[PDB]
Amino acid sequence: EEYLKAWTF
Amino acid sequence: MIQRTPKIQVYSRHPAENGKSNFLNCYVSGFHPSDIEVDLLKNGERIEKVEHSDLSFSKDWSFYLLYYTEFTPTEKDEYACRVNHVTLSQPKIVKWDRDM
Amino acid sequence: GSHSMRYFYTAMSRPGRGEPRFITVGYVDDTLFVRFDSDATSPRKEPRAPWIEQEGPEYWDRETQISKTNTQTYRENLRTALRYYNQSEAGSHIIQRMYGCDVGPDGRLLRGYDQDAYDGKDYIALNEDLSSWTAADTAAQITQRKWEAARVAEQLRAYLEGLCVESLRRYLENGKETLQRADPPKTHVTHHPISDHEVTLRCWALGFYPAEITLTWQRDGEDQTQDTELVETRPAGDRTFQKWAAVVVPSGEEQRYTCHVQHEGLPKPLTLRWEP
Repeated sequence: EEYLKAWTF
Repeated sequence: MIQRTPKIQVYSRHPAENGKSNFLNCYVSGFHPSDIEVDLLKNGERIEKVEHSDLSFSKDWSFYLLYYTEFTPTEKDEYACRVNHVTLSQPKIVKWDRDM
Repeated sequence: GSHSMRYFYTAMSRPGRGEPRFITVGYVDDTLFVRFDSDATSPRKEPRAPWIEQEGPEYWDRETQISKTNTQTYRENLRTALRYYNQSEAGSHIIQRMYGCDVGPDGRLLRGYDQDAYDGKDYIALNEDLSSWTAADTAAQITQRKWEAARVAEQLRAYLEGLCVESLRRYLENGKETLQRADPPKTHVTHHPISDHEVTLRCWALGFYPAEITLTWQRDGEDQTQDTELVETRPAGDRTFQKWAAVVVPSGEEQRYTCHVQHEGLPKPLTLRWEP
């Protein structure tokens, strides 16, 4: 299972 | 920017045995960028409908793919992988050799 | 055994040819279990292992959403990366991410990961402490500052020690017939005369899982690192892996050489010779 969020650079 | 040239291996899933059905594999690895053209050849000619693994990469970020097709090896039928990538000025041909 | 779960993202821009392709693949050890491709007919997270098919419709919906949202995220990242490096919008570029967790035999977090690369080069990495970052350059420090401001490591840390290990524990139990079975290599030494004066001894290992393996040649009990040709471990296509090590030896001297194999599926390491 992946994590909900990713954040931009 | 920086580019890495594919490593190439042609081999069978199982030890080769004439008249015995098998899989011909071409494993390309260590390459960057990801775009690559790989053909499996039978007596010089492109085998149709070859399948491939999903794009992944190693810890050094270099990509790798497996291309594969069903085959029945024989005494005289020659087999090869043909590979092109931005790093290569010409397509690279690598012959299948049952001892490699 | 010890185990790992990894997600691998590749985002590849292709000016003139549509929006950047986004691919995700998930692994437990050397077994792919899930995939996503933005270039698919109706892109979604797809099962690639029988033990994941188990998970219900909500799993598949929630995971697909994550991947559709991350497609947009990594497309922004690529645009931003252009600016940070003062690059033209005509060239094609690649962002990769790896992230996941290792667990020990009792299934406790051994360590977590979160790493990005730009064009095959290190960009930013979460450090092993799960609290701080390493930026490879001044471009990547802008991201670090943004991520520090937004308390990103804290969020990754909750994930890595929480859901990352919980799900891998569940995957391992469901897929235990394969994920927790090590298959030992099938080994043999072949003999190929080169000339009157020289022969190749080739030490094979076939049919092994997981991919990790050590294959070495010794001459009179001394390691032959410089004198061995060692191929990269390659997949067979049936979950298993292959490898060989080769030595060129003088004629008549084949019995001074021994092949040594170490693999998880082997209770003790092996020693093989050319057996004519």
